[PDB]
Amino acid sequence: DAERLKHLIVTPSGAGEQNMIGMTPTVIAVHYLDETEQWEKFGLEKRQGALELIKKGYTQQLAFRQPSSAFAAFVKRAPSTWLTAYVVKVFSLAVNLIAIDSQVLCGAVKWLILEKQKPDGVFQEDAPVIHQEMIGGLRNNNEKDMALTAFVLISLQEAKDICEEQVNSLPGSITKAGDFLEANYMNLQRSYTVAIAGYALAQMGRLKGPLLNKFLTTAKDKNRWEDPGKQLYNVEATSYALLALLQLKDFDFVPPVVRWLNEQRYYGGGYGSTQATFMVFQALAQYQKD
Amino acid sequence: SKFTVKIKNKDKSGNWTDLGDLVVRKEENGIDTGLNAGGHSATFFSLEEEVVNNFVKVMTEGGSFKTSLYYGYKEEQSVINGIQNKEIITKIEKIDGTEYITFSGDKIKNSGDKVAEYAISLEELKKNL
Amino acid sequence: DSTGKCGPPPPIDNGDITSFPLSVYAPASSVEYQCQNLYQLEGNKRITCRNGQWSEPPKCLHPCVISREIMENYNIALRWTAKQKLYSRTGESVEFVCKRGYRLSSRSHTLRTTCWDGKLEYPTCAK
Repeated sequence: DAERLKHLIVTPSGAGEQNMIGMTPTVIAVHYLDETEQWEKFGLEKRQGALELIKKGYTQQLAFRQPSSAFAAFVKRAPSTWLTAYVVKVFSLAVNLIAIDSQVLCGAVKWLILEKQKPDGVFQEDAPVIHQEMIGGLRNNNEKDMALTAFVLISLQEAKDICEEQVNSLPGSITKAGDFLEANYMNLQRSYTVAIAGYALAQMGRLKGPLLNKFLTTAKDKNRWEDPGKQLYNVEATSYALLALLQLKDFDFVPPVVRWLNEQRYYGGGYGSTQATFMVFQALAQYQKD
Repeated sequence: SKFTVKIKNKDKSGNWTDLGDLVVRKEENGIDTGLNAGGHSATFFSLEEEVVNNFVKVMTEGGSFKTSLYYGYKEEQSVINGIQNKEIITKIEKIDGTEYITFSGDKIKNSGDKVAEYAISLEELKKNL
Repeated sequence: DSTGKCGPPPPIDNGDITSFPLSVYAPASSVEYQCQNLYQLEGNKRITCRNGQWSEPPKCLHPCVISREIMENYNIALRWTAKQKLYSRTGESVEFVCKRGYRLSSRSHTLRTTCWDGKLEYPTCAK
């Protein structure tokens, strides 16, 4: 770690989506190093330089914020539910690193609630991203409602503290989404879905009893949450699942999981890396914080 | 047998906005049409066997026919229960250089006498006959 | 009616204010409401702060969720679409058929129902 991460400090460039793909590694790189206190194995002169790229990224991304406080690849393109949820996800972590306008964040939050949440708590994507590689394991069509509702719900919960005061509707929305995940969770078949909705429910303290049993009995060899397919998806799934375990405070299950992720030698970066990169460092940072 | 044609309608501002899709089903006592507009998924209007040929003609050129029962979209009065023997009078209109089949339905509930108008592509109506 | 300042606007179920909430509102200041995706705002979308009190806020009229669980239980099915879930808005109508093999046990008109504040009258079929 740290010496490897040199490639994660990238200059954000491109449109509504491409600026985020490039912003992501720099933000989670600074976030991971900060918690892991690994600026000794890295230096101090780059911290100020890396914060400039995060400021650069935030500013550049603001050109893609629409009047509806939503985000899309271009100002004339229909807004992506996913990308808005992701912009919230990233910006929620970045509020502690750089200066994020709370209204920019809570405006996007409110938009997801008042426009893209369905009556049964489902979050729907009406303008899919152009760069499907950045969405990660969500690419799989099977159980999309469950996976997306969990993804968006996670973003609302990450933002909850900063936006609780500004968005009165926020807890009502979190519950409605939670109710959907809690209802259709036992019928889940994909390890990715059990993992992601596991973390979303754990955050609400709703991953209990049979649901909690399912989440834990889905893990292969009590260390990983995996499905046959891309390994990136399996790294991303076990990262959400680790984050869920840390929420449950199940420190008796957590060590084999952590070893498995460190064994994967995944240091982020690359095409389609966006979720795995953000998730594995968010999870491993949170693990050392606890 | 059965086919689906995309349908547009005049909103509050009078601008032609996408409504949904119209399912045209041929049965044993005429043609029953169904409207699929988001959560709305019920009969739009029904016909008798004796209107079938006249309907096809009117939907591909312009003119008028009698429907056994007419419902329309949620805006109209006819939606919940339906109005019997309603006439559908159609015209060929051009929206952004593309020719459609424009038709008036029923009045917008409580209002100052304003009927709802829908439009269905003349191309797709000819393709599925 | 007074120089009475108001507190933050009243909360509404399945909706929120189009602006960011202040703690104190001046007299004659007004906020606007927006309901969630398929919820119909019933009442005034704009509430004024007059005489140190807020106007009556609106209600978000519930849409109807038509799940395949419900349709399988009443031995019914959507007539016009292949969809297994449908989110009908308040005022939107929905037409079913008796799932192949079953006959209608409810009244004949009950095959077509309209959504009203989350309540859609499903018909019954039996065999």
